[PDB]
Amino acid sequence: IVDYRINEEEFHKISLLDCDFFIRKPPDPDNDVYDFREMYVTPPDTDIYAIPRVLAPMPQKYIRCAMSDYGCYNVTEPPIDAPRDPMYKSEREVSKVFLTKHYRNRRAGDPEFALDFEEIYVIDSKTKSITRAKVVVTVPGGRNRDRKNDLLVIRDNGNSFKIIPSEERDDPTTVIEKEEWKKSRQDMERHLRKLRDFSVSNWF
Amino acid sequence: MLIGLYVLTSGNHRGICVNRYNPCNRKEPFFS
Amino acid sequence: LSSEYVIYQPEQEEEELTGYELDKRLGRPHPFIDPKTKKKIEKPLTSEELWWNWRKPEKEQWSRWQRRRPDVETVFLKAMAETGQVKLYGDHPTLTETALYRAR
Amino acid sequence: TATSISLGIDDLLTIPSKGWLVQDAEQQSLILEKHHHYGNVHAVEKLRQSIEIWYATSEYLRQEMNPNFRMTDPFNPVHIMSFSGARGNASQVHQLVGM
Amino acid sequence: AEHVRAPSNGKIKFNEDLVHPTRTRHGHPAFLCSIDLYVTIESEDILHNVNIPPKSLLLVQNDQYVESEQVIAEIRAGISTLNFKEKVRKHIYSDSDGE
Amino acid sequence: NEGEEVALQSPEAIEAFKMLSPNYRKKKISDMGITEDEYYAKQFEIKGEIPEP
Repeated sequence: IVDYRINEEEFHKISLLDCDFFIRKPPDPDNDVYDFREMYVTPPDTDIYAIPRVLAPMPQKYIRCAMSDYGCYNVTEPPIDAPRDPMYKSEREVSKVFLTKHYRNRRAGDPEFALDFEEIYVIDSKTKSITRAKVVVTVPGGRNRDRKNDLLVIRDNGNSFKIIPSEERDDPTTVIEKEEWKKSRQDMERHLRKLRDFSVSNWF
Repeated sequence: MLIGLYVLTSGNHRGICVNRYNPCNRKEPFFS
Repeated sequence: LSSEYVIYQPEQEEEELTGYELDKRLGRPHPFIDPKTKKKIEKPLTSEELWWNWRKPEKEQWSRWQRRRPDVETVFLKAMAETGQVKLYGDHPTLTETALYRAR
Repeated sequence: TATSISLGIDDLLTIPSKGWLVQDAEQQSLILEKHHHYGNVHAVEKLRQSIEIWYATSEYLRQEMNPNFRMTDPFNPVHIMSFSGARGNASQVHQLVGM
Repeated sequence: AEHVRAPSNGKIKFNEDLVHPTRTRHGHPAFLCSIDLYVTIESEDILHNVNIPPKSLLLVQNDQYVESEQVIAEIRAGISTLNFKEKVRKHIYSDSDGE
Repeated sequence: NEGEEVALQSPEAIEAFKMLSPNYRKKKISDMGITEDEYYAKQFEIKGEIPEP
């Protein structure tokens, strides 16, 4: 606990499921400049500030980043105790926030604008920690690869980051069918294992 | 009517039933 | 020069050229148990050492369930085992294969 | 009316392990009868063993009935009628496709 | 009274010194279990560990080979006083004449 | 004599439980030193009081 109440007007307020993250914002025309020198984490809608867990080397200079949100929608069924009581309740339930630095700190309105997928900072509400993501560049070109053709694939609950070309992508139907087929194969093998003839058998 | 509703909302073959091989080596209709 | 976080793997040369793993990945006809990884288990207790409750009868008794119940699944598996559409472990379809066919 | 669900003879699917279970149960019953004739066990033990083993076999068959339908033939008409709630029960379907 | 069944075909390996010998109600010999034990079903590719600490009946022996879904043990954890307990009597009838 | 589904504590009951296995009988035969033909005849032995010749 810092024990002093900061002025949240000069900070970036990022809301999470169980936490609120504050990052100092330098004066800028477009609110996309972040200062990672001063940062605080608070309980949900609480004015008791604290120091977050810095688990990775944080940038010590002003950088222009793009915020994103990661989570799952919780569509519940609230009890109906009134005539016009709502039939459903939908919540975004953000879990991880991704900060993607702009290439060369360029503005969004510039003629050449690209996102630097090599410097990703994630924020976790469960662990109350901010760390730097580990990406696996696989696009040919090394460090001279053009940033106008890049695709960042995020899987495994925000733990796997890969940079692949834009043309080499899979449609949503493909990945959905892949995961469904994998789960179905695993469950079918689990079900058929208990049969006394599973040993002398063949999956066709 | 319960049988009809169950047939309507049952679903579709999702895993090994819909495809013989893994789609890794490799839904379609879009309606507005 | 490269940082700990920024990994570089330009050459993707990881291929499961082994037949069993390739068929398991691509969903091709392959045995459920890898024949290479099969381990010969040691000899268990003989019929004499087991108790009388678990001791099998010396002469094979008669039962109405000694034969295998005929089914459409077995006939269709025998029909499609020919012409090379599917491959079965042996010459006669087993119950696990009949269930898999009932599914697919 | 459009789908026209129906039930047939081959549509009553038994679990793929009924034969093995019934065979081992009757084998144990015959072994126990032979040993009862020898004098190793008395009448009440034979009665308890038979009742318990057959009740356990029937209960295991009824327990494995539903997962078999869900995994192997999810769109089975009997399974649809039982799971939807239209007509039937687990006990009643056990009489049809089990024991 | 839940019945533990073998997950797959294989040999049973356990330490017989911890279990106490006893006689089951079915006239069969078994090992009484009173402490949490670990038994291993040794199969071609995998090992399985399933057992429950409280008073149970082990109807198998060490190094014995068992097939899938056979009754390895009987948990028998459910035990309580029965107010409806009845002293039912059964008679044994002679099957041959003599002295 | 002891009961049903109770841990056997009598020495003769545990002895018979171990004797239910053929290997234990073979081990006991080897320990006693008698032959198999002698062990077969030991079963057919008159027990109780034996009259004087």
